[PDB]
Amino acid sequence: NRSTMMANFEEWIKMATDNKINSRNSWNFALIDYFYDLDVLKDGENNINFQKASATLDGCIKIYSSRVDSVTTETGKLLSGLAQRKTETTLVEFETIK
Amino acid sequence: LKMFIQRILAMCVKNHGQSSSIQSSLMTNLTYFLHLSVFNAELLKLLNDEYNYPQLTEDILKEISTRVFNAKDTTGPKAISNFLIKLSELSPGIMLRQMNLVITLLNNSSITLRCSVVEACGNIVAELAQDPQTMEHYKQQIAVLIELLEERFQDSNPYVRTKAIQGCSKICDLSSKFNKSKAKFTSLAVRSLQDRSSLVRRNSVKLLSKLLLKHPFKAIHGSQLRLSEWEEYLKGSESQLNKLKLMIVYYKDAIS
Amino acid sequence: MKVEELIIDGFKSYATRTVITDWDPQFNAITGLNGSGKSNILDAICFVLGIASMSTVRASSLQDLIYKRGQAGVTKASVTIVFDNTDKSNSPIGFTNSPQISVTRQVVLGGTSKYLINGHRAPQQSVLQLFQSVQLNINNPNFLIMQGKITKVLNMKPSEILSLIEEAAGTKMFEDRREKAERTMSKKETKLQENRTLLTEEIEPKLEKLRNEKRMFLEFQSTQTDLEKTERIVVSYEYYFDLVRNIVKQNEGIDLDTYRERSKQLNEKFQELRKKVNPNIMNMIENVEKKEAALKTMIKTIEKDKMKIQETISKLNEYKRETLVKTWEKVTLDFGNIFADLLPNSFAKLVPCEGKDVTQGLEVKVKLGNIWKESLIELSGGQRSLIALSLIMALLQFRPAPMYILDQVDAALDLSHTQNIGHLIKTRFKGSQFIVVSLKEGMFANANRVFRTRFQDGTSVVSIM
Ligand SMILES: [Mg+2]
Repeated sequence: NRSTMMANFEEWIKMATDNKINSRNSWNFALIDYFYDLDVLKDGENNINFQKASATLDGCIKIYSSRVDSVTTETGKLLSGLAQRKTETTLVEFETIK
Repeated sequence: LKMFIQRILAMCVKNHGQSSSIQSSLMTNLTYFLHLSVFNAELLKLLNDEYNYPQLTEDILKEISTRVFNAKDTTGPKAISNFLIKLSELSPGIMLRQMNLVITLLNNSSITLRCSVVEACGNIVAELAQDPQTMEHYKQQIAVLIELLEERFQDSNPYVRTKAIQGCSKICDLSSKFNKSKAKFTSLAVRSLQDRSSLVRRNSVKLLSKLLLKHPFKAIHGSQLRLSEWEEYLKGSESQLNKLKLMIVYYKDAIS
Repeated sequence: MKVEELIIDGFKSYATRTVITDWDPQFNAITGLNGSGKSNILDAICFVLGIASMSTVRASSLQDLIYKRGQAGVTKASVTIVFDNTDKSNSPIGFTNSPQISVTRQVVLGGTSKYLINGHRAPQQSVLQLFQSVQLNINNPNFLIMQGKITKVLNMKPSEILSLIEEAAGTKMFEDRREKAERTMSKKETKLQENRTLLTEEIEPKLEKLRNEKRMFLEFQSTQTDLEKTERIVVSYEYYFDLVRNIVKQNEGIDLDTYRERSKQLNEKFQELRKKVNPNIMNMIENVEKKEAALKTMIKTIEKDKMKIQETISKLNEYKRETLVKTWEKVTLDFGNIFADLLPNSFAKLVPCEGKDVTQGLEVKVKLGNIWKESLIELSGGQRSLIALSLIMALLQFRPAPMYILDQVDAALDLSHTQNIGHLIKTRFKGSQFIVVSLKEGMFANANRVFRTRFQDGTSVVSIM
């Protein structure tokens, strides 16, 4: 239903603007598939409402950056788990700390 | 469901089953996902108290101790961090047996693993305070950890110093022994009272207040600790000395 | 968003809590002697709307805005503004159900600023998005002419004259976000390219070594079954209490020495393959196969995501260009008519640059009589003030911003044009709240509200004259 479409649009946009699209809430979002077809951006006449288009583009870039951060951490975890196949002092003196 | 999975896995390791397979699956749980650390510590605790098979905990500490971490792996350090913290909280006696391999991680460049193993030494000394199995079963493994917590007052990132001071402050609560170490903790605290970070300074104020509220000079005079009266007490050694010269040494260390 | 109250605490020339009320929604006019604090009122409004470049607020730092640099007892500088919302058509998004909107910016010494809306805290992007919705952007304004910058609007590069029309159309908030989006996509693209070459160099070689030891592990498990059959038969035959008899009477008469050396030749392969392959490699290869498959699915979805975002911004650029042209024609028509009404027998048009496109920049061209001025450097300060004022009022006639701030736009106009500007703001250009600082009486004598500003005892006061 289009009510669920606009509601998911608004909750995704308000999740985007208060900065909580982390590396885990990324893959369960579909703001890109509402950005592609411009049916939510067109308000009133045929002209694009650029206010919510700008907010949607900011949320879309947030989703994309969090997704590449997620693939960075996933490749780091896989590189660690595969690089474990292969099976000098941090103390400093007290002049540096005072 | 969590205790059911724990009991299934513990029955698989103890009686019949490969400890190596369950060990590698627990290590993959620590590798990929950062929430399964408490589950691993509780499973090893259930092995340590009920089924009394402690070889899996030593094997986990061995294979953790010899582990290399990728430069962009911001997950494995936190999982091993919370795992060592929870295993120091839950099963300290089994964790003491392989701590000389565990503390090898103190030169790893990640801050979180250093704070993990420092808090692990603090919690593992602070729980071995009930008397009749501590001061004779393990005497030098606990002293090397006390000395290690003393040396970690000089780490580069101040969070490791903060964890060292907090571990020392939770050591100083329960005192059935190691009253020699409290004077060295006082000396280290008044040295580190003027560091660069405000966090290590504030926690050193807390450590000094903790060792001042529970100073060991009790059952004589009411413990009001004036330098005049205790200096006259030490001046009375001419009337005392020139079998009870330990009271003179007592008065000297209290004056210091 | 008509301003109703302005509360200034600890700002540049204001040491106390100064509350300015009784703002008329049509025309407010600030007056006073020199050094009184009028441009500091406008600097407080600019500061509560958010500034990056502190040279337009006339400071070299952020602690330079507190009273006597914060070293005179007032260590904080907080500016509060209250907007009325009896007209819901110019209201921002989400704030329709609040009849008053308060915005406050605070700065203490040492640190940086922090914003609050209606008492509750907020970051700077929330208030910047709140004020970028009723086109009150201070970082690229079409409503703010600071002091001494009225004869310099025509000295602007064509990108800025384009940006005024872009802010009137509504697409500047898309343009800066699109440039930020291209920069962020380039940075995440080189990060993802580093991640792809790390996947190509470091993962699949170790993955094929894992597949190699997987097939050697199937061979080792065949030898495992060989041990637990043959060595069990061997230890049963040297053990010889009825089960051993039952497993003797199936293989009666097996030779001892060949079975013993076969057990030894099986155990030597066992002590080799024990240090060759780990016995739990099947769950390990299942785990890393699932991780590699999910990783490649993630990289494909990221690439399709970038393709969708790029095709969507390429589709939105066409509607941006069409609304830019549709805004530019009406704005240059009203520009010519307002300049013809202000200065008689004159005309002015906004033209795209020589050979390039409208979306590359705009230039002002001025006609005085029947001759076209080839360069607008030969015009007076009063004529350039009238062209700049007529451009700002043409942008009002397209889409009126709620607050037009004018810091001494009448310093080069004569005594006729000053009274004509005051009359045309009082009569013609209704629909916006004008905050004008002037010293000529012909402008603030045609005013609906007048605030005097005075310097007393070290601070500044605002009196409703
Ligand atoms: Mg001024």
